Amino acid sequence: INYYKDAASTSSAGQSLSMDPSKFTEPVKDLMLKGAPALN
Amino acid sequence: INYYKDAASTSSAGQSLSMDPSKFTEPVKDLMLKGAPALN
Amino acid sequence: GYSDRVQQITLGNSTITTQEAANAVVCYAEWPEYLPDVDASDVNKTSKPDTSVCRFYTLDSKTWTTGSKGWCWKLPDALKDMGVFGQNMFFHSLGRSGYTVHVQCNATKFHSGCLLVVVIPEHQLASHEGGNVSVKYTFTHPGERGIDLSSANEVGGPVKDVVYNMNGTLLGNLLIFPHQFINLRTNNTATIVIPYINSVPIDSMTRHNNVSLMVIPIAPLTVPTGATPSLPITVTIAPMCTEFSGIRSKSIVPQ
Amino acid sequence: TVASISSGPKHTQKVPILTANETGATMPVLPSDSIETRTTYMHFNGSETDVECFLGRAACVHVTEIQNKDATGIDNHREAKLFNDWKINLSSLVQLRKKLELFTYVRFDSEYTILATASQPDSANYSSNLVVQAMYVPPGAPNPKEWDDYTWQSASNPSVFFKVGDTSRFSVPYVGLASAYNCFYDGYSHDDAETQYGITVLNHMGSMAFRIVNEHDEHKTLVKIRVYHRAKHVEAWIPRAPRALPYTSIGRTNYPKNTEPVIKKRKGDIKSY
Amino acid sequence: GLPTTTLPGSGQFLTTDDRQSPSALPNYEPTPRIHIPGKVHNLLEIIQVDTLIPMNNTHTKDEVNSYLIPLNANRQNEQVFGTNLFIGDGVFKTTLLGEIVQYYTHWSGSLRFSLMYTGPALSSAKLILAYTPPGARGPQDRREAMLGTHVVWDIGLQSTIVMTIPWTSGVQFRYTDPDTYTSAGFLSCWYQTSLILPPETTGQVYLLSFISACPDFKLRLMKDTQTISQTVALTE
Amino acid sequence: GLPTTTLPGSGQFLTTDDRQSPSALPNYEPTPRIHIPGKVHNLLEIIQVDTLIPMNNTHTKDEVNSYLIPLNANRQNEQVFGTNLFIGDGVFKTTLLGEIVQYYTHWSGSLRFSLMYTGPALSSAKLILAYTPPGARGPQDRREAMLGTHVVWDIGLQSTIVMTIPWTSGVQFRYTDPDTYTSAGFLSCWYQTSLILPPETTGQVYLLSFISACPDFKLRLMKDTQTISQTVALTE
Amino acid sequence: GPALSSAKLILAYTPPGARGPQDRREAMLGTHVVWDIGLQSTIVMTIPWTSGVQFRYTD
Ligand SMILES: Cc1cc(CCCOc2c(Cl)cc(C3=NCCO3)cc2Cl)on1
Repeated sequence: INYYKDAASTSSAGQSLSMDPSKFTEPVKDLMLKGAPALN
Repeated sequence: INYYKDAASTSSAGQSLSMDPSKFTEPVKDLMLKGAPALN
Repeated sequence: GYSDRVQQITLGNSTITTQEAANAVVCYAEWPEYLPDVDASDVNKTSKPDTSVCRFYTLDSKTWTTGSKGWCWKLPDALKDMGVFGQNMFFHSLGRSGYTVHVQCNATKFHSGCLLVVVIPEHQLASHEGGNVSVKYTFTHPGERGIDLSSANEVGGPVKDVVYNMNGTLLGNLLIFPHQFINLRTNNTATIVIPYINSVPIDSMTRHNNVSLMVIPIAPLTVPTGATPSLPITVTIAPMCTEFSGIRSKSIVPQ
Repeated sequence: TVASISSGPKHTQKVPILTANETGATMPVLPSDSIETRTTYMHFNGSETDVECFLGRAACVHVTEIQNKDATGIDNHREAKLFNDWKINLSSLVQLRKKLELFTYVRFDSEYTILATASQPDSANYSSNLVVQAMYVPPGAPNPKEWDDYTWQSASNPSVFFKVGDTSRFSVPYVGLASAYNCFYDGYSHDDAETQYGITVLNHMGSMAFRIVNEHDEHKTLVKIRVYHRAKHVEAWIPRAPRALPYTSIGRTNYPKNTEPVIKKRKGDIKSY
Repeated sequence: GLPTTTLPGSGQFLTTDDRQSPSALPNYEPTPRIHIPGKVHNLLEIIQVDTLIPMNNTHTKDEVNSYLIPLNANRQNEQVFGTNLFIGDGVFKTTLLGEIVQYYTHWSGSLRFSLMYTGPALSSAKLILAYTPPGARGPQDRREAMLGTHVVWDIGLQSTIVMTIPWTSGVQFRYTDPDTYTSAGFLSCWYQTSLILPPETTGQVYLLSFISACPDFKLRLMKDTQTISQTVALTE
Repeated sequence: GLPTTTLPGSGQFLTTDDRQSPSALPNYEPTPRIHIPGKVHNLLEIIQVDTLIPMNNTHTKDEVNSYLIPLNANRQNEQVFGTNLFIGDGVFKTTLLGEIVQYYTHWSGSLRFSLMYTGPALSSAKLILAYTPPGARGPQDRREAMLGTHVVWDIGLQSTIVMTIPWTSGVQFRYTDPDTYTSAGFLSCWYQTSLILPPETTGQVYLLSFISACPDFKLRLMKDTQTISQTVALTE
Repeated sequence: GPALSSAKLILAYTPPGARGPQDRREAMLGTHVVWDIGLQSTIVMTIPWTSGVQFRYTD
């Protein structure tokens, strides 16, 4: 129950439960498959 | 939920969301169209 | 017979071929794109010179020697004088751009050495004076020359200490930024595609640089016996999806 | 969810453990690519590492102090701490600072808690009960010159009145100019040759001003204000390397000269355990 | 008895909170409303009405004359007036727009700047108005001025010209109190050809100038105005 | 009036509680969000990116050189480096992994340790990396080392080798600050055959080493880092 | 050159209207190809037809 009118006044947000490290761990242009050779 | 009986005791009103500047910006008797000459 | 290894990038009226690549990085897995209306604020129609600004400019070459500490360029600064890209830059109030960066360094199968090529969004430098000394404008706008981390402290300039990234963080952790290594034994180029990254939809190109490109020797250069002890490093960079807006009189900037 | 699958002997032409780090990727290698594993489940979600959780607890961001005393003959209230201010900023204290600077841009609503306690360091008959008044002077607003000015009227300025010893709490929407707060800014206000450098030029959101409503009693009373800040509704972009050297200034990245080696030297060889 | 816990902030008085209260006058009946022309709902409604700018600020005590921008016959190439666009300060500051902007911390949007000509009907003139977006200096000559937002105004039967300063900005809000990073540009005006008076006529002619906000406009984060203060409470 | 009772804890301020509060700025409209590449949601997303380990810690002031593990041509049977696995201390401590682990009290999971070789292309080498699970001493010779988790690495075209320290543990969580009961083992590396340089070449070659966490990893019970402190508040 | 050597050259075409370039900076602003000497021994640069008039004289 929100007792207040504005959105800033609500409690903390709830877990992204998004999670996708590939923008950080695999930003390569041509896709690399694990097990296939790195450099062909 | 109002806890009180009288109307003065309720919280602030809620946004007019009315908004019509023409009584102030265009109080002319004969309607002016933008693009048409001001004085004919 | 496609290898990760050979590549061709054609952009505008200029083409680059590498026969010894190590894939390419696209920052944060996003490719440069123009500014959508839903994200727009300034009401001005923007100018998109296209092929006259989105081509490859090769900056002047550096020389890696056994004593090198590393070099640093800022964008869009490094290009402030390249062809029509630069003119547009000084002439509009606002502009926006992504880039393809291609760093080149070839040697032979007897050399060793490994450079880190990294792009740091919003690289705010530190004053070597400490306290709250600022880093004057000119010092953070070296132009095509870039900053040479093995040059001496100057007054009003930034600190040039490598194991601290010019800001109080350790060299070792620069790997959290989009980056690629050039290991003479593997690699001969590094290519990074940079999407436009800012907290505003379009900004000024002269009062704010939005990425520093940094090339840092990490495993020292080691040449074969009686080889000349140095290799040149060349940086070629191409603006991509550039847009300029708010045209007028032509900025005058310090120094 | 499985944390590890079962995997047995391998004799392949398909080697997942050989890679080329020069590419910039961190290939997702697992225990089961190089030893024989058994199934195990995760039993865990990663709840407490969510950025909302990481930045979402109150941190002390500021300690100031004001006193209640006879202002008779004081030529400069501000200077007598008849009332103080704090040109708002979250770079003051470094505990919460390091956490925030793990990211480049950050966007969130703030919840402030303000604790005020009183001290009576010299002989008093009693402890008086004072009421504090915290008013946020938005930039371009009449700055309190005195302690009972016309400014304190704050007829358009959000202000809160609470008792010393007690706490005040509220929340503020994200009042950033841009789409997010710039944790770092490699630019200037304008193309000048002497203009400052950093964010200290970007983060100019006025200041908060405190004062004691009560007049003065016979003794003097020191009131010390602690402001706590909790981020709610957090959004963070572009991770960066953590801060290694100590901080010297609000808003610049500068570290102190002749600082000490931050990497612990081995007591022994590279070979040492 | 239901168990409760009180949180931090209990008992505080926040001048901006909005809650219910007991009525001191239970059951009282207010006077009926009758109709009155002119109801205002938003301050955004009124900042779109234009008001005069004391552009000619050069006097030494407030006078009707600082509303008049003078024009000289037969000058060529030269500059009529110049001003920066810090709407919360300087010429703008006493105008209704300036005066309201000052109740808020941030503004964004387009401005409408118009000039009404008052010279004899048998005279003629062509002026250029130029808006210079942030980043360059106030133009120093028309050549410089004409390369940015501009309108050649031809003085005719239609007495006023409405120039718009379109919102040109990186950051989507600017501060109303003058700030650098956040600065908006300059506005200048020059002779395009020149003012020409008919025979039997002489002297200076004046332009009146107005400012109002486009429907585009946004103002946010209310605060107190530097435009009013006091030293003791008033009495009757 | 509804009857209530207040419980123990009323009026306390717990920095970790999460409740509603009145907004000081009623009705204010925040700036629109625009798109920015790079959004982070979990610290678990970032500790999977590998970063360099200053393994060569033997210097006396921080230098680029403590990231370089040297290799000697023609040595046989010998040991390249050794370290315990207290990820919250020692070599690991300044790495991004080490640096984040320090914000939490407990960790569990697999680690990924990789080595990238930088020697001339015409050289060759075979190294063995060994993980020794808790309970035995740091191995003293390869024979001892090779009886635990190990990988023979053959230096080739493929420049890096990724060793995983699989989670070997009785207790399902270990403390990030070094603790005995909770200790994780040792990591050592030895020549399997030996480094061989081509003609016309000489000296030391170096390995770079990285550390990142497997997707396996769990961190819990947040706390304050020993990695940052201060003596007076900073100012502008 | 020997197979164990390496080199990177830039070839530049300068369309009519400017002088023969005097340094690479000047050269690199017109049609150009960075050539990386590798296994593939030849590089084919095209001088695309850049012209106002649709024919040029051979003399
Ligand atoms: C980063 C960052 C975040 C902030 C906060 C902005 C200022 O927020 C406040 C507002 Cl809008 C109001 C009040 C306030 N109103 C009544 C009492 O306090 C206090 C603060 Cl800190 O500044 N830098």
